[PDB]
Amino acid sequence: IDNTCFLVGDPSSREQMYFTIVWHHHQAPNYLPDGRIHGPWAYIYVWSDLLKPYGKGPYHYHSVMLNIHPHFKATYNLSPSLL
Amino acid sequence: VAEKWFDKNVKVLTIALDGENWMSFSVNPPLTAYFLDKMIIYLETLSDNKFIKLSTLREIYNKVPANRILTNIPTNSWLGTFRKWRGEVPQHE
Amino acid sequence: VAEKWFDKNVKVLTIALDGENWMSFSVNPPLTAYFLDKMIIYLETLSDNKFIKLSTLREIYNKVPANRILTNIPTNSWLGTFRKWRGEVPQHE
Repeated sequence: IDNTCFLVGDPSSREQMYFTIVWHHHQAPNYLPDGRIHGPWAYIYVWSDLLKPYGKGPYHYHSVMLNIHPHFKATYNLSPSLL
Repeated sequence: VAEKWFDKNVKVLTIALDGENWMSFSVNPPLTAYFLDKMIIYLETLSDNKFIKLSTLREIYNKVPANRILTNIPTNSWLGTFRKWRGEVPQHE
Repeated sequence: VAEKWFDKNVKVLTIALDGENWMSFSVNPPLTAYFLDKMIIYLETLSDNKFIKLSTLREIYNKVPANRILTNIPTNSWLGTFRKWRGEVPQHE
């Protein structure tokens, strides 16, 4: 038991506030000058069993939620080094 | 998020954070995925009641022109210092 | 130690170090006590043949007066820096 309060209001009282969220997806450029990868976080956060049994990785999970909910809008920062 | 609606000065509400570190550095990361689904379900009920207008930053940029003019913003990070990258390790200098 | 005796400029030979840390932070501390015993045995042999005079610092202070005069010695430690107690930890300042 806990005080789970809720709210009541009139939607027409005011102009509804514009609401947005920024997700910052980034991994550093983790390749050596030769080309081999020393920091595998752009990859293990796409195909690990980290969010199991709900998803594979945070980067892929955020992409699947964009298909699950086609009305949820959000601003994204896919870092050029990650892309 | 809804308690901000009562305040009438709140015109544009913005949240910015790392999109992937919070789901991987928690104690039990899988539960954080369930959190996201339940959350997005909840915030979708605030837009069908017309409490909030869920949108992207580019849309807000066009819909709400910036009127007030700031003249100077001092140099700072979102941690309040630059000593995280120069000073918090003995061999930074 | 005996190699310094060939040089004619070596009038007083001084060794200064921490007494117990060299012998309690070694890989095998018990053998460091063997080292001390053997070293003291050897040093006595250099003193009976009248190569050196193993003595204390009072005796050298009274027998050998200081003839040269130094005017300045810049502030410094035996580690060459004061950053060990001010700077090598981020939380020192």
